[PDB]
Amino acid sequence: YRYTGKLRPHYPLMPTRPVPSYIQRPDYADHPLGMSESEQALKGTSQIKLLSSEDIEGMRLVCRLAREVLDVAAGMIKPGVTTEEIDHAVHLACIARNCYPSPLNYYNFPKSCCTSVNEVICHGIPDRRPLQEGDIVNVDITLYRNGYHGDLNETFFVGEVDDGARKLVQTTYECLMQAIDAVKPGVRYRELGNIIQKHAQANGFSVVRSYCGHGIHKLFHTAPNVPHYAKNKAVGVMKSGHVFTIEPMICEGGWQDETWPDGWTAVTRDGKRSAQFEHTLLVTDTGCEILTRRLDSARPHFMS
Ligand SMILES: N[C@@H](c1ccccc1)P(=O)(O)O
Ligand SMILES: [Co+2]
Ligand SMILES: [Co+2]
Repeated sequence: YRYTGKLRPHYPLMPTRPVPSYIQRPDYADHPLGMSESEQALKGTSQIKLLSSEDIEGMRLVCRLAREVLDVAAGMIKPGVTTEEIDHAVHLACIARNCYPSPLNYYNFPKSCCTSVNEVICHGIPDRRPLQEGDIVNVDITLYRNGYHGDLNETFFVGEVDDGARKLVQTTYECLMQAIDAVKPGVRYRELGNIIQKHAQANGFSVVRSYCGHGIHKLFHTAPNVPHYAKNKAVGVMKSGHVFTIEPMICEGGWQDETWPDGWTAVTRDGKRSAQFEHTLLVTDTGCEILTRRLDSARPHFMS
């Protein structure tokens, strides 16, 4: 395999971390190939769930808990720490909150969160590599609690980084937030990409096409599919009681992605850097509720 950048996986991975039996497990957690029966039973479907008042409370709880765990990860970001060490604390943080780390054995994903460095677009696998000063790193957290999934991510700076790094991360965060700002009932899910790409384009960056935002509640990934690029044909119109993520990945170079031999790690084909931010959103009447927002601080971790 020809790597696209300087990054390399650092093996071996430590043995798969166990989740105590008292933690309620999603269906794929015990399927040999990590397949989710309930998600497959809605494959190809474009209809979107309308969340009941108990659904909403369940989503509000699990998303708040997911934010707490990402905050834990944020606190460990410094040169010298390995992505495996991050993952360990995260796994322990989920358990403490009586939640299952949603990525664990999700279609055989071997870890409890995704750690994506530099040219990794998303789905990086936590490994033995020490974070290096100058790196950018995204931690993607998804928790499972009482039948509901909560999903968010932030890109972080590792010590001091360069101007391009600062620009890429700030612009990515802006794309998300401008997208979130347009969310309200009656809006077409396909419009979000127009907004994201418009801002990415104006700053000289491209927008990944192979990965999309998604509905999320009783399923990890479900309807609607939410592309981050312009002129997409996403099916659906926003409604009060809809819950989905927006998670634009933006790149320094071109938009083309490819996957490592591990079957998960998505990297820019040109080896240039990529950044991502993610929130889970609930559409209300006056707009939307950012379920994965910080409660105790105004800004994302990278600008504070
Ligand atoms: N939370 C991410 C994820 C984690 C593990 C497996 C697949 C996607 P995504 O849905 O934000 O891409
Ligand atoms: Co995520
Ligand atoms: Co997601």
